[PDB]
Amino acid sequence: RRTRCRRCRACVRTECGDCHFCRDMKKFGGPGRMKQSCLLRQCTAPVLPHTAVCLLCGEAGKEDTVEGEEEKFGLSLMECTICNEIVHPGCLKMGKAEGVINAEIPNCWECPRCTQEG
DNA sequence: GCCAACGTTGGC
DNA sequence: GCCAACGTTGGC
Ligand SMILES: [Zn+2]
Ligand SMILES: [Zn+2]
Ligand SMILES: [Zn+2]
Ligand SMILES: [Zn+2]
Repeated sequence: RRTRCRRCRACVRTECGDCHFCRDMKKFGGPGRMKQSCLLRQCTAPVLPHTAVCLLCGEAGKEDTVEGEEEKFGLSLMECTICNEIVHPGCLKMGKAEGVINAEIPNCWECPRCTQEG
């Protein structure tokens, strides 16, 4: 389950109080049953939750411990759009096999195992 | 514990 | 085929 980034112009904009979802909020005098965010606050690049860890080694992102961009990528968590697996690419045992990175979402790709199947 | 809100589905 | 409603997760 992804969480809003809290840093995009969408995230930092206040609730309009006039859209369909704001109108449902108790704070704006609604029943509070829809439980959805303001329609003007839809995060552009949602992030993995703080507690996300690699399926294989059980650790979180360690990309700050490495300098090079390839090394950093391998120590970062990547979530597969297809199999939903969150893993460090360096924790995978597929040599040359490359996935397909999604640039619209952070830590998002179609993993090397799925691209090969597909 | 409070509260915001993601992802999915049955009922229309 | 849509969407209100809900269970339940995530940040604080
Ligand atoms: Zn709104
Ligand atoms: Zn955002
Ligand atoms: Zn790992
Ligand atoms: Zn996959």
